[PDB]
Amino acid sequence: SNQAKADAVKEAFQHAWNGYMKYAFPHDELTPVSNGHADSRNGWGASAVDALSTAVIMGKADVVNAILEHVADIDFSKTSDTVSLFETTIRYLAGMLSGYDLLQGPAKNLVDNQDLIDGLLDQSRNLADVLKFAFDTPSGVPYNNINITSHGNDGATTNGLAVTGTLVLEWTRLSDLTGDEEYAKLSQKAESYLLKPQPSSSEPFPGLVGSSININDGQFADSRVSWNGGDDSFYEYLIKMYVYDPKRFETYKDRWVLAAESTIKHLKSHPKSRPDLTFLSSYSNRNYDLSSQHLTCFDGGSFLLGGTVLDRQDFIDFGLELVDGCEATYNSTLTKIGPDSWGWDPKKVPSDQKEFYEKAGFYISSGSYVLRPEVIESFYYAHRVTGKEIYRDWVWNAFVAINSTCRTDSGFAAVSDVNKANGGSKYDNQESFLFAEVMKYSYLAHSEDAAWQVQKGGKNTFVYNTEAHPISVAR
Ligand SMILES: *[C@@H]1O[C@H](CO)[C@@H](O[C@@H]2O[C@H](CO)[C@@H](O[C@@H]3O[C@H](CO[C@H]4O[C@H](CO)[C@@H](O)[C@H](O)[C@@H]4O)[C@@H](O)[C@H](O[C@H]4O[C@H](CO)[C@@H](O)[C@H](O)[C@@H]4O)[C@@H]3O)[C@H](O)[C@H]2NC(C)=O)[C@H](O)[C@H]1NC(C)=O
Ligand SMILES: *[C@@H]1O[C@H](CO)[C@@H](O[C@@H]2O[C@H](CO)[C@@H](O)[C@H](O)[C@H]2NC(C)=O)[C@H](O)[C@H]1NC(C)=O
Ligand SMILES: *[C@@H]1O[C@H](CO)[C@@H](O[C@@H]2O[C@H](CO)[C@@H](O)[C@H](O)[C@H]2NC(C)=O)[C@H](O)[C@H]1NC(C)=O
Ligand SMILES: [Ca+2]
Repeated sequence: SNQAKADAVKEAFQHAWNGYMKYAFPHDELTPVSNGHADSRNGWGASAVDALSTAVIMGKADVVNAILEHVADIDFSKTSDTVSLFETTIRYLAGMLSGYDLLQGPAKNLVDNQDLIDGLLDQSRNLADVLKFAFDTPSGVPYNNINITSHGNDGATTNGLAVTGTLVLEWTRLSDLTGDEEYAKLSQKAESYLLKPQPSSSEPFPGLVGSSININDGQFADSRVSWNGGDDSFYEYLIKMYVYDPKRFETYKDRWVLAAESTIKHLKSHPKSRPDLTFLSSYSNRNYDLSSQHLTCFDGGSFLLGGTVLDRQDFIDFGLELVDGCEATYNSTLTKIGPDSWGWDPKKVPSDQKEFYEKAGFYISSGSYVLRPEVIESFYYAHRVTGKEIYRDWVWNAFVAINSTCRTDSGFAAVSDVNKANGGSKYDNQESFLFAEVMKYSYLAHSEDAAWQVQKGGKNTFVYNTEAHPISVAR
């Protein structure tokens, strides 16, 4: 059973790898409907680098070696497009570092290319060096959109919460591996203004802060609180840094605890028609916005991780409720895949969806699915933490729903409406996180235990970045 399911995930991943190599490699990604290529990530081959940690875990040496040969030829100092510090960090930087830790440890005997392996760190060093000038600002809070050749930017006055708060894991990890503390220092300085929020009006509830920070002085510029896009991974990394080195980041852990508790006390929300369902809402100067995103479903998995590590049954319980809410958005549609955004405000329910809202508990705002993994991710933590089979099965139903709805001759495509036969229409798009996240969590849920699997209590020896790349925990 489980062995056959794991093998079936490997097949789906292999299917996409073949089409990508066939029509697009070395470009960043495959365009799955026209069987062509695109470069949404600066042209360094994002799908190939993102695919590395997953291939190593699945045991596909051919795929690993092809990727290792490709890394050696990349020139991170050249690109014809503007650069996102955040995306470049969570996909490229973390993808090479994870491969190195995986190949230098639990997977040492997978290939003979020690020289190409060593180069994964060398290239990680070079990428950080080309990017670091982004941090050289008054406060230390960076510009997320830079031009790596002129050193110019988009002229922004503020930098977002998530884009500022989701770099410390990979940047600190490079320092611990090279011995050059500059990376750990630059990223931690930017992270500092987020742990000690100012003005106080920008921290409406303990541990929940605004969505923008002035690059000039480090002060927040708004008081909007949320776990949706723009904010999300900031809270995610607070706890994960504690798992990385509980010694050095006990303070991060303390800031996450406050955030978790204020969220249970204020952001928690139950739709009027479906009181047994739970979602998180947004908050702005006393008003609660009752809508969420697929992205936000990463939330249950964070509560479950902080829950088992800190032996807090109340966080584990709250996490499972968020998992149920997200499962609900999935099994309520025709394809069995959930929507990008939705709402549950009794005063705004669309008349055409009246019937649907009444039974499911929500109304759909954007019915597309861009091959995202946030829900499978959290379904994966619930199964690892509780040990219940129901969560493993929910990962399989989702995986199968995607394979039948999104698959094409070359790979998988995003779709326009999860509540229409075949998903409406397919988008000519396949993001690299299809290889990094969708295929890794689906596989890990049915595969054998190992060091890279998420663990209970304080037993974790690896810690996943936001793009599903596992990093060896410090010392
Ligand atoms: C489509 O999507 C829906 C919505 O998510 C799925 O239904 C949910 O399924 C989960 C998983 O079983 C349900 O969670 C479990 O609910 C049990 C019953 O809870 C009711 O009764 C208790 C009485 O004490 C009340 O407290 C509670 O408010 C409810 O009224 C619980 O007993 C379960 O907890 C036990 O197991 C967990 C581990 O899984 C432990 O942590 C607990 O300590 C305890 O041992 C668990 O909470 C959930 O209730 C369902 N939600 C809804 C809204 O129905 C469907 O299954 C899915 N359909 C398909 C096809 O998959
Ligand atoms: C990044 O900055 C460089 C500036 O060095 C921009 O490149 C210049 O673009 C002008 C526009 O025609 C050319 O005439 C120059 O010859 C270019 N200079 C060099 C050395 O290439 C580039 O446009 C910027 N990139 C982006 C995406 O805005
Ligand atoms: C994922 O989709 C693939 C392709 O649609 C499924 O594999 C096909 O299965 C049919 C029988 O149902 C075979 O006749 C084809 O030869 C298979 N295609 C290929 C190229 O392998 C696959 O079963 C689906 N995965 C799961 C777990 O349902
Ligand atoms: Ca993520």
